[PDB]
Amino acid sequence: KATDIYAVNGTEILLPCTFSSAFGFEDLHFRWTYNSSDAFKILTEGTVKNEKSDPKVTLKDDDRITLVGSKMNNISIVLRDLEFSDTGKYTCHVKNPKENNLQHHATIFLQVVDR
Repeated sequence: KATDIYAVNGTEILLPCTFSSAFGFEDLHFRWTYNSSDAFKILTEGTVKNEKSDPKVTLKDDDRITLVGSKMNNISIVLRDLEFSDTGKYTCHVKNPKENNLQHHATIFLQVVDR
């Protein structure tokens, strides 16, 4: 379900994205987006060759983003050095073209807090 997470300005936060497949996959694609009322950003995208391959990133548009590393079902991201402006809606999308399947994980609302 649409989930809220709170993080303090200047710290880092892990935004999770967990995918399992019943019988594996080939050529998975993923995308993380950010939404506010006045901006949309594609944060990072990449591919996963199969269920025992590591994700490969093909787009990163903020150097404060890293993919967590392993558990071969993980396209979670860590966003470091949080700013006021990072508050908003983060969504992980996973596409399985061979199965014409597209999974939108529940949007995460990140609230960056001072006090």
